[PDB]
Amino acid sequence: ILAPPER
Amino acid sequence: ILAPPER
Amino acid sequence: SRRTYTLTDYLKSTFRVKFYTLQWISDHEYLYKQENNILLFNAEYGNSSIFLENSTFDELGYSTNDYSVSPDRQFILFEYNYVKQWRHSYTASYDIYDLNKRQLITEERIPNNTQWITWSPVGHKLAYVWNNDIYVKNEPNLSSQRITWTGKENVIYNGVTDWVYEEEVFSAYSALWWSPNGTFLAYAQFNDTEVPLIEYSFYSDESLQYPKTVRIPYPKAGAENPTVKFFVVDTRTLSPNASVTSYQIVPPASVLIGDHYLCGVTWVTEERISLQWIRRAQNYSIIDICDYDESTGRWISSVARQHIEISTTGWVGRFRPAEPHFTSDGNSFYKIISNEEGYKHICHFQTDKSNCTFITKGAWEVIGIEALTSDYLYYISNEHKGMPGGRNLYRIQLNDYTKVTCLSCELNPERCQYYSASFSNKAKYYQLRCFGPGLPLYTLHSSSSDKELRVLEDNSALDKMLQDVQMPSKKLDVINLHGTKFWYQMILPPHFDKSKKYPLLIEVYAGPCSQKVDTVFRLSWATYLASTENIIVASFDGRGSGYQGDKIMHAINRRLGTFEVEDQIEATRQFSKMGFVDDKRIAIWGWSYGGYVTSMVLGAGSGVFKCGIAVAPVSKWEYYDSVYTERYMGLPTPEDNLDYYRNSTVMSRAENFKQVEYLLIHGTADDNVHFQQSAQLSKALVDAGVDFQTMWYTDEDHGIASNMAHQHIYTHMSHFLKQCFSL
Amino acid sequence: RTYTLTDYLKSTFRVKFYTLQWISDHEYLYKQENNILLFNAEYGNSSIFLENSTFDELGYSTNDYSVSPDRQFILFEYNYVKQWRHSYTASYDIYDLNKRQLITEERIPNNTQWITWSPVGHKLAYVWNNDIYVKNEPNLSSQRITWTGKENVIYNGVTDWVYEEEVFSAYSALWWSPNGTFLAYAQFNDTEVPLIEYSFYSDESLQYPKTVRIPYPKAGAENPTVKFFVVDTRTLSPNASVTSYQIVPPASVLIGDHYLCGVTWVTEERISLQWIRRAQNYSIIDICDYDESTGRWISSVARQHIEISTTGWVGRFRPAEPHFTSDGNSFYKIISNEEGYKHICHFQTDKSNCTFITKGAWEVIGIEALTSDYLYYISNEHKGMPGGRNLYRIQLNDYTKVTCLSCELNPERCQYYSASFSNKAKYYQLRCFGPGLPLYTLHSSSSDKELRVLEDNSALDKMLQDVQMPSKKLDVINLHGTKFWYQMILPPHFDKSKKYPLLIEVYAGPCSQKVDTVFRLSWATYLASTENIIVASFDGRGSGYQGDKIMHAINRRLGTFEVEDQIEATRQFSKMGFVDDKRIAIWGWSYGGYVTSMVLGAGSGVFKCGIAVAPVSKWEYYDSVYTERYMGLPTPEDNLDYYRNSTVMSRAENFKQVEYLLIHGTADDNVHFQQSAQLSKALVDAGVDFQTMWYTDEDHGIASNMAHQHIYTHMSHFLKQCFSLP
Ligand SMILES: *[C@@H]1O[C@H](CO)[C@@H](O[C@@H]2O[C@H](CO)[C@@H](O[C@@H]3O[C@H](CO)[C@@H](O)[C@H](O[C@H]4O[C@H](CO)[C@@H](O)[C@H](O)[C@@H]4O)[C@@H]3O)[C@H](O)[C@H]2NC(C)=O)[C@H](O)[C@H]1NC(C)=O
Ligand SMILES: *[C@@H]1O[C@H](CO)[C@@H](O[C@@H]2O[C@H](CO)[C@@H](O)[C@H](O)[C@H]2NC(C)=O)[C@H](O)[C@H]1NC(C)=O
Ligand SMILES: *[C@@H]1O[C@H](CO)[C@@H](O[C@@H]2O[C@H](CO)[C@@H](O)[C@H](O)[C@H]2NC(C)=O)[C@H](O)[C@H]1NC(C)=O
Ligand SMILES: *[C@@H]1O[C@H](CO)[C@@H](O[C@@H]2O[C@H](CO)[C@@H](O)[C@H](O)[C@H]2NC(C)=O)[C@H](O)[C@H]1NC(C)=O
Ligand SMILES: *[C@@H]1O[C@H](CO)[C@@H](O[C@@H]2O[C@H](CO)[C@@H](O)[C@H](O)[C@H]2NC(C)=O)[C@H](O)[C@H]1NC(C)=O
Ligand SMILES: *[C@@H]1O[C@H](CO)[C@@H](O[C@@H]2O[C@H](CO)[C@@H](O)[C@H](O)[C@H]2NC(C)=O)[C@H](O)[C@H]1NC(C)=O
Ligand SMILES: *[C@@H]1O[C@H](CO)[C@@H](O[C@@H]2O[C@H](CO)[C@@H](O)[C@H](O)[C@H]2NC(C)=O)[C@H](O)[C@H]1NC(C)=O
Ligand SMILES: *[C@@H]1O[C@H](CO)[C@@H](O)[C@H](O)[C@H]1NC(C)=O
Ligand SMILES: *[C@@H]1O[C@H](CO)[C@@H](O)[C@H](O)[C@H]1NC(C)=O
Ligand SMILES: *[C@@H]1O[C@H](CO)[C@@H](O)[C@H](O)[C@H]1NC(C)=O
Repeated sequence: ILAPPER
Repeated sequence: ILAPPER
Repeated sequence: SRRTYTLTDYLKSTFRVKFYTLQWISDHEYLYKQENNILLFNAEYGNSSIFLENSTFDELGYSTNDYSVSPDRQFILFEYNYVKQWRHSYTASYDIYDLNKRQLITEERIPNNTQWITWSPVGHKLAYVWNNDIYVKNEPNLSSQRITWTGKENVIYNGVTDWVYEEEVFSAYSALWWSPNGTFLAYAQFNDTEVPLIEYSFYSDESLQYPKTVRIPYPKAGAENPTVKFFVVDTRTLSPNASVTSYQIVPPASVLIGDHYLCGVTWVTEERISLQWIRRAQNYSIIDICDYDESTGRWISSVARQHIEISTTGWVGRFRPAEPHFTSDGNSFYKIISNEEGYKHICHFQTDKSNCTFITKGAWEVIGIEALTSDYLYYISNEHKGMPGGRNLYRIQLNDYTKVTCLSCELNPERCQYYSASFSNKAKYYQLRCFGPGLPLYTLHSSSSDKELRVLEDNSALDKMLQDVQMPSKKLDVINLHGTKFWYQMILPPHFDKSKKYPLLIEVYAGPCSQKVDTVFRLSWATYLASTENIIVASFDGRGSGYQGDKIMHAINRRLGTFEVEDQIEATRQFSKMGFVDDKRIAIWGWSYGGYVTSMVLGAGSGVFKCGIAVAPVSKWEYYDSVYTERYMGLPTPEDNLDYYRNSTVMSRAENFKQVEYLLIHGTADDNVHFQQSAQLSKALVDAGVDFQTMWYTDEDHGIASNMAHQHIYTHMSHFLKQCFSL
Repeated sequence: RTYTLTDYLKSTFRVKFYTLQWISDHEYLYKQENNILLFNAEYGNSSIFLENSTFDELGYSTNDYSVSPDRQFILFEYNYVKQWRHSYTASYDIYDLNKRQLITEERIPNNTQWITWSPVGHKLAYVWNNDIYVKNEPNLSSQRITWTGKENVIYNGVTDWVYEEEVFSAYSALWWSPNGTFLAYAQFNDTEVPLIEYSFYSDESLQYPKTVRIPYPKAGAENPTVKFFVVDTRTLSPNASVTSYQIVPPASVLIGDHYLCGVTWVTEERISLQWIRRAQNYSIIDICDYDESTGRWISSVARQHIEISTTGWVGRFRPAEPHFTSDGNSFYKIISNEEGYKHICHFQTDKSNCTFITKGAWEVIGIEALTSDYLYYISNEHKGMPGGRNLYRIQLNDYTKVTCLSCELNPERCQYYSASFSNKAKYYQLRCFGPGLPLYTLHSSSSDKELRVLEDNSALDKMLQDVQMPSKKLDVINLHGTKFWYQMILPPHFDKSKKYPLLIEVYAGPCSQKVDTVFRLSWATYLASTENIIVASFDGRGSGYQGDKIMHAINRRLGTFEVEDQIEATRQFSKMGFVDDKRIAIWGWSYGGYVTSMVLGAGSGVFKCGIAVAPVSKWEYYDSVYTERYMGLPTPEDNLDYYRNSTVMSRAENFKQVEYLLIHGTADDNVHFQQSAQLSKALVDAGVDFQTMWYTDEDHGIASNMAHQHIYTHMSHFLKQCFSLP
């Protein structure tokens, strides 16, 4: 399950 | 401290 | 026109993307944090009255990092001493502030180390959970009447969620639902008695001499899950010397037949509730619409008010059955289900009739119902232009399914293709948040005239600094595969020359119902690797990706790590035919599912790849929680799908890892994808002769998001790529 | 062809040895292709004791064998499960060589923690689930002694983690008696000892990771409590109580916290105990004589001997062992001169003063044998090299009639010598460890002959002529007015005209010796042979066998002098004509790991990269027996300041100017993962870039066959990269 997609 | 398994 | 988007510009975020957050206290007013104070904005004309002044913050802890206005606007709450638990869980101290008297509440404060709190939807009642137990504070300057008394740490949860519900079932911490007028107080109880315990060490400060060991009731795959109980407390008989009156609404016998999950709660009316249960395989959910019996205080179900949703090809919904949206009365609701062609659309259900009638159809998928009123219904879908990577706001008429409009398609149809909205309490106004593919544009609109009203945030600030800096360019296109078209994106370098061979990076998520290819504005890590490093970073949404149809999404069922991994190897292969790609310099990198795919891609014997960072990867699906892994992979029993559980492990691909380079990044304090998975990957790599590299991030979760470690993980990752690209 | 890393990882060039087993004073035992042979030293004949292929129905296979002294039975250890440095559980049987069968009645438990025969007879004595038993006869049952055993709580007869490592140096807390009357034991109580809790992941077939718990006492924490008992194994019947007497330490040590050092058996009516204080600068020996009238092991102030050290701590690590005669009225011990030079001191059992039988500018390494006529000891007096070791023989009647029985046998091939005197010191076996190919020679104390030399490593020498091998140069540099020792594995065909890279292999721990004269096919032999990298070693302030002034220099200030004079030593090597001043590294493990990380953080600039394996980060992270012996107590009263003034995480901003490997195993019982992972956390919090590598469920040695290969291969890549070597 993904990160906190802060990209 | 304390070396690896002798040498 | 010579500076680049340097890595320091990402890790330090020297280019801010301003936002505009607002919360509707009514149907035409909202609040906003302007320059540290709270203004009672109006939506009609824009005239803004001051709600709470700034510098009013003092002597209330070190800070104040959240606020919650009582719906009657008589009172307001201050959330300070924030303490992150898991993803949505957190403890904090709370204060209540008189708005008319303009004082602070001193008698009967809110206990230190609170877990959750909420006002009633109307009035200023107060339900909260402290030490796994529900309390009620009907008025703020009064004492609370304790409700539950069974709360035990890592055993009983009353009003909140254990780890697995917070993560894979609820996507929040709270297990409370006040009724419309606040009569009833619905809530859930969770008994993690027999749930096994993941154990990982935690090191804390330099000061501490003996590391804490953290224990979490984490139900891994095919192991004993927790138990669920749902209650409806009647807050009318709550006196000090009177019993806590309550009823237990239960799943019907079709779900009660075995293990189950409570995956959703919807209050309909003050005397009607909508509960949504689902079996442990998750290919069967049902809804139990329950009416309050005034004589007996029951919540009686009925076969007629029970609607079933199954999936003969995989799981129900996206990550759970879609929640239902009831009319103001309650004799019908609109819910997003899949049709016969395998496309998630809105179906209209008579509350007391079986069959539903579809009200949207097409080769597109409906994202979500955003608001519903008697005349019109508001939803969001990627139908416009036919591209699944976009989002636009739609309005359909109830009586006439033909008349359907788009509120957001041709507004700024170049700057604005990814849209999200939050309506007023009665859908008289709406904020249209425009996310990409240009600079974001937060625009307030009126339901009646569909006009600009006022622009809330245009991000003119970012434009100025960002025209003196060379920036990349997304290329969303498509390639044909398996007789179908799947999307791809490439964040190309500035001044792109289609003759120079360029090094490749493959940013991968490739999860069930995933989207890497989107029209969203994101100053990303790749935005550096393109602007300052001249690396094309791509993204592909193959078999497994969602919002493209159940036939595509439900292609990985009972075979995780197969089709999505091979589909990402084929898609890179088709990029190494274009003359602008240095096929002898192709990379791959992944976080969470990405790390899995990245590692399974590196260990497939491809030849397409040469290096590969894997951050926080899953190495074996039995090592991950039950809800997620059983929604797709099934059960690890030899009579279900263990055979595929045993060949979906990255450790089974270790021999094919010495043909590539590999960077195993993982956090020692990962409560999601534990250190276990990366660690046992190391063991089989070590035990096989594979040379690789590693980097543990001490006391960091599944995000490795502390400031000095977020910088480090991308500083240590750039070097790997650079030295693998001989850059 | 050179000596490749593969040649080292797979040990293709074997170094054969010769292991003995002295049963009488003229007979020993050997092993030949899985065959137990009995050798008669006096002549040269050899009679078999047990044939190969006899090994069967023994679980999997045998990994040790223990012929009872009476040679009637024999133990077959199998099902070996390692624990810590010397701790291991096993399953044992017994073989009646006379009856030519295996005892199947009253069998030995599985998971036996420790066993031992009696000094004479077949009186078997074992420990199982922390509890002692006595099986006087192989076909008879077990008379239980202790009933108070409890895992991680009460330890009867075996040792806990901190005793087994830094005090006793074995799993064994069982000491029989010469004639088989008294079974002395020890009881340890890690009750209030804090528990360290690291994770273990084991095989893939474990859905959830176990978490190991060890009663580990760190610096300043609560230590285990010892009680010393002695059991009259004469009154041992099923329907009778067990007789025992607790000898509590003298009141000069029982005043506070204390440790038990060693248990030496003089006569059957005379036990000799060694008790030390928590500070390890106050030791006392209590010799206790039996009393048939009372049944008590009584002691008096006449049989008490104190040994302290104002210059630092007592001895080298644990204090020196007492060597008692047969008359029992006088013993010999290695205590330190007033000049700070440890030699053999003749002590009278009832007389407080002493008389030194040896003295000089060297140091006696250890006493090896005592006969009614002579006294044998090993020393570094030969050629005045502290890095050497040779066997001597002083005479009790004349303290000026000492003779070196090994010095000049082959003074080129043999400068490192070990021993194994016979039961009655009739025949000794010498062990040539270096600097030549190891030589194993049998000797006679009387005629001083070489009799039957066993090993010469003929297999090694033949193979090593078809290979290019580096050279070892030992020499001395002058720091602070004194002459310290250094060593260099100079690469093959060394030419001073070319500028070479350096690897400062470092230990420099308390009482250390990296500058020795031993034959070691190491990692350095690869680095020098193939990759042509000069690997040096230095023994500056803090080392032993050289002078207590040198040893007790680093006392109460670890991370200072040992680190600093490593920097000056490499700078002096860099002023030599064959050292790339830009290509110098430092690599370490354990104390070499701590120093390497302090050296690299010193901003010296001499070093560019640097590997560290299981490194000490902060000293408040290690067991108190060790850390308090040198560093003291982590309290403001004792030495809090110098504890914080030495953490590696203080010297972090300087890490930005160097490369740094931080290798560590996850399941470290010793230098816990805690240290490496907290050093990392400070490095990340500074912006220092560094590489790391964890080793899954690897101990402090990282010694699983595929992880050992990995750690030297991975370090080789970091090293060649930093040295820009193809
Ligand atoms: C775990 O085990 C299962 C069971 O074996 C395994 O599933 C099998 O995977 C292989 C490899 O993907 C499949 O074989 C291929 O299937 C694909 C489509 O699924 C086809 O494209 C292949 O046919 C040819 O296609 C091209 C011709 O146009 C050629 O270029 C190409 O080289 C092929 O020759 C081929 O059939 C196989 O069908 C499945 N089996 C099942 C029952 O699905 C799975 O891969 C294993 N998982 C892991 C992670 O190892
Ligand atoms: C929580 O769940 C457990 C089982 O999942 C319930 O059953 C008890 O379990 C414990 C230990 O597993 C036993 O010692 C008890 O005897 C069990 N109960 C009975 C009646 O036998 C437990 O009752 C549940 N508790 C709550 C508050 O829901
Ligand atoms: C709902 O899911 C369950 C479990 O994933 C399915 O039952 C298993 O189906 C697989 C594949 O058909 C079989 O190999 C197993 O033997 C089944 N196990 C059991 C216990 O039934 C079930 O078929 C799914 N339901 C529907 C309607 O498709
Ligand atoms: C020590 O080892 C095993 C324990 O598994 C025992 O040996 C036999 O074990 C088999 C299981 O494969 C059993 O069928 C027999 O009962 C055992 N044989 C005998 C002769 O006992 C052995 O007994 C154990 N010894 C102990 C516990 O003292
Ligand atoms: C004390 O007497 C005997 C040992 O001297 C104990 O065991 C008995 O031993 C005889 C022969 O040695 C056996 O035949 C009996 O079966 C044993 N008796 C029992 C009760 O086990 C005896 O147990 C001891 N007495 C007590 C009270 O424990
Ligand atoms: C033996 O060691 C003890 C303990 O380290 C020494 O006593 C300590 O000396 C330090 C010197 O700074 C003081 O700070 C402590 O307060 C002392 N401890 C106590 C309990 O008094 C003692 O001096 C040493 N003895 C010798 C002869 O060196
Ligand atoms: C601990 O602190 C002491 C004093 O602050 C340091 O010792 C001094 O070190 C400098 C050079 O490093 C010498 O010039 C002084 O003579 C030393 N003073 C004494 C009293 O020894 C020591 O270096 C520090 N330990 C570290 C940095 O590890
Ligand atoms: C709020 O913002 C700052 C202080 O946070 C200061 O200008 C003043 O207190 C307020 N400004 C307003 C109300 O414009
Ligand atoms: C409620 O019952 C308690 C029982 O002790 C009693 O003390 C209390 O006075 C009651 N409440 C009121 C308002 O009388
Ligand atoms: C030690 O063992 C004794 C019995 O041998 C017991 O009384 C005591 O509670 C144990 N714990 C400590 C800390 O002494």
